[PDB]
Amino acid sequence: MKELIYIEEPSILFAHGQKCTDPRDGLALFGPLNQIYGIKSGVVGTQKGLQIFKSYLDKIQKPIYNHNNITRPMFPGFEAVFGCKWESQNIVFKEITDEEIRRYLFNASTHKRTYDLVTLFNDKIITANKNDEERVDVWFVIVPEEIYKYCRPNSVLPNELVQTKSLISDAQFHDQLKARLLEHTIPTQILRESTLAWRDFKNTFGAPIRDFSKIEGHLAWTISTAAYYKAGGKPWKLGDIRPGVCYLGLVYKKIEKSKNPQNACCAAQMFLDNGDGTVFKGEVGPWYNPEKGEYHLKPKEAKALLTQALESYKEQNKSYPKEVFIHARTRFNDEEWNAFNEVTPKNTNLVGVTITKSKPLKLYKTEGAFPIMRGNAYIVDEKKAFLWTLGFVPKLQSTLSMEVPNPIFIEINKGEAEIQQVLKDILALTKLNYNACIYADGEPVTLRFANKIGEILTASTEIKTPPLAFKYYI
Amino acid sequence: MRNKIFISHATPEDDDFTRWLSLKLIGLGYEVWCDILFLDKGVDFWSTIEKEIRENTCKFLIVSSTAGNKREGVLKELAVATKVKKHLQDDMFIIPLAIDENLSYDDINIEIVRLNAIDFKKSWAKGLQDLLDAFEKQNVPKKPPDHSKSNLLYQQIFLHDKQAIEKEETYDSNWFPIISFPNELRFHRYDWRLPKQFDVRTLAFPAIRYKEYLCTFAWEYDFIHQLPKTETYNGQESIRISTSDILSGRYDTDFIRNYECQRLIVQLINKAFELRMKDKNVREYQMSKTFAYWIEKGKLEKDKFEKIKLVGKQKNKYWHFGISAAGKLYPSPVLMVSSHIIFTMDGINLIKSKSIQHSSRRKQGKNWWNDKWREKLLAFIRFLSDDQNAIYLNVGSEEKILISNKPLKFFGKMSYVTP
DNA sequence: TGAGGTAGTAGGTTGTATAGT
DNA sequence: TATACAACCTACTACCTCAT
Ligand SMILES: [Mg+2]
Repeated sequence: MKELIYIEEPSILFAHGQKCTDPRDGLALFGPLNQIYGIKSGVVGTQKGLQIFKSYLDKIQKPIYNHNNITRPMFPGFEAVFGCKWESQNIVFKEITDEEIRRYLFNASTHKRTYDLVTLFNDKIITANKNDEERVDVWFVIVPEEIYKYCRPNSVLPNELVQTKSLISDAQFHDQLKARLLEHTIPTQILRESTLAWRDFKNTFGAPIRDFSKIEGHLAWTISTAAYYKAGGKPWKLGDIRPGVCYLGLVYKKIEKSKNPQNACCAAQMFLDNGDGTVFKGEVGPWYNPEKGEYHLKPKEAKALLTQALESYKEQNKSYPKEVFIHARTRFNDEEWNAFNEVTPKNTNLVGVTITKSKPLKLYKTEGAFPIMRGNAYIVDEKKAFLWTLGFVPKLQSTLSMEVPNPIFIEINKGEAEIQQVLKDILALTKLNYNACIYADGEPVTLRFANKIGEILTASTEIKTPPLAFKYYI
Repeated sequence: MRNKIFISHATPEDDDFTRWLSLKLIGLGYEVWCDILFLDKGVDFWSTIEKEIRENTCKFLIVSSTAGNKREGVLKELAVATKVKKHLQDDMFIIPLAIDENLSYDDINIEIVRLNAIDFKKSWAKGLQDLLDAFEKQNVPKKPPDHSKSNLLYQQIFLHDKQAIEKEETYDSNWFPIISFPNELRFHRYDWRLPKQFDVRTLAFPAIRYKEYLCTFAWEYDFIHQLPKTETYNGQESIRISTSDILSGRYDTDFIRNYECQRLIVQLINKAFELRMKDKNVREYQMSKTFAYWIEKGKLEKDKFEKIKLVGKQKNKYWHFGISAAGKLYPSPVLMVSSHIIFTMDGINLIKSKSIQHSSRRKQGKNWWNDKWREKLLAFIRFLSDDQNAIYLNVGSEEKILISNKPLKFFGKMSYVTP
């Protein structure tokens, strides 16, 4: 009968250095880590899109409650929560019209239809951001359903709506929208006309297609927390993080387009204690592997990455971090790490850590309808362990994973360290997701955003964008 | 002397707001008396209230909700402030906190109808500004703000009920440790007897093609009916690799490394399961990855085993608990068992389109809670077991793999009170 | 919340060396 | 240009996310 140790839940710190465990409650009690001058909000949607966007700004000034306000804390009201106004009186609109929508949308190709609406929006965004004397804190892309419906691969607009046959016989609109606005840094928060007005989008039955009465205040939490974070200040910080750590999330995405099926764009995301994050963009190489179904790097690009991060770190923090953990979901090949090894200062400790959500050690609590609470961990070796970032949480009185939770295999594939700190740090890192404002992050923010990021790397490949905070990558 | 800000409220209708008003207030520096913070146990519970509103209560705040004005306990709580509104002879003693977007004049109690609206309706914040700016105009007493007090309470008070507690609790895995492995792993230089074109997963024993040698836990003699003209192989000729070495890493041949051998056992383990399930009373659900094993309807009395219910019904489709076998070597060699929910409109004829199955599985998943997913699995593996302590899997006639039918138990101090 | 989308992982399907003409 | 194999690719399912 093995024994589980338990990891004390890491504390995140909000306004006035007062730290607790639930951002939602941490923000609601004290507000944000750095309170911000009011969000100027700009809109890039249909004349309807504003009224909707205006519906939400007005809506969220008032409190909005979830179904059960224990498992999901209520949303007190934007100003009460964040101590600043995100006003609907103060909107800086760039219109788009159905004529514009119909003209560009109806193309036979999804891609020529997708790529052009995106170019429409950016020009509508870029003309306003670049040209404007007035300043807008976040650009809110209010997508009419008709866009969301058809602007993805595998969605077939009928042959009876296409005005132009395809000129010849990626393609996700929003990620592309972020990827093209990537070179000139602008915060893009993308919303759906349906989400903001979901009770005004009735189905044929007359009930709402998607009915959100259960979680309506939760939405504001996720939206405002992200909007807030985009607008400048980060909601919170990790409360008790030892100084001078560097977390590096390794991201890749296979570029399918290449005839040679090894082109994979590359990246590393640098988190410290904030999760504002810095996305280091690596250039495109042969990272994918056929035999091993794995992602890996040649030394020379890998050194650049490590340096690009160490250096931007020292430029940010005036020293080289005494500990650097590099996360990826894969093991490390000895050459790739020795490449990292050389770049590294002599006394900084480098740690390669493999967070694999395989399907192992599903732990079923013996008594009670609820599962193991999150923070339980099983330590296999001094090197490898099992972490439950998921499972019952008492402050919520709910399971984070709504079924029986899957812990995460955490192996110190390369480097040496104390597995206990690792688990800890990683438990800490689930807490840093500004965009989805929840109690905890299922996957440490290091890797959490890999897959959404992976698109954005591939979606724009001509650019050579500087290292960027997340808000540009979100 | 009087300093507090007594909060009068309906519970649990205005709890979300009162708990936010007090605590934003308390952290701001005020002294707030609220039933929210205490866990009273006296007959003086109401006198405590009364004593506090009587003497030390500088301001009476009342939740002006629909429920607040119609509530016996808050109307009783209101009774004193009007009794003590004169004593103090200050007009702003009572402050209705109009938090309700839908107060008809008629609900509001007459005494507080007259008074001035503190408007939490339009935004919780503007009214907090309005409640304090009103606290500026008349000099209500204040300490320099310590939000630390604020959440000292939150963390100790509101979270008192539910947090991590030094409790003991054991959990049962779904990993099922192999018990006994065949004393050797041998490799047959089958040569002319081997035909590469042939498929052995109809060879009723776990076999695979590695190089030109033959890999299995079945001893060369075991494949006869489907494999003729092999009485021709020297019993010596074949490598006889100590399994009790392989797990350790003791075995490293430069011709094949242990990582190769560890992978190799699995297909077998998993094939041995697959064959075992050909003849252990359960109809099989095929997913591309591997097979899922669900007992048909009626096989267990009233579709229950050993008290559990591993087949049931949802709507017009029966549900039937199913499992899979992943075999993993590391850290300890075990049989992993992921749990499934197969589906059938009738007792034994499987549903055609997974889209329905996907929709049913999720629909059915919602009913089962941690207690439920555990028992059925345990039962189901208790189901299959061919004796008291383990399952059998048949690699060959004299060689068997024995997995424990009960999963590793993990014991952890620290658990949560169940709600 | 949930209708979505992703990430495992096997394999059978498949695209490449070897080998013999 | 036969095939004896190599290494892909493709469903399918359990999770987990967001145009949240
Ligand atoms: Mg999102």
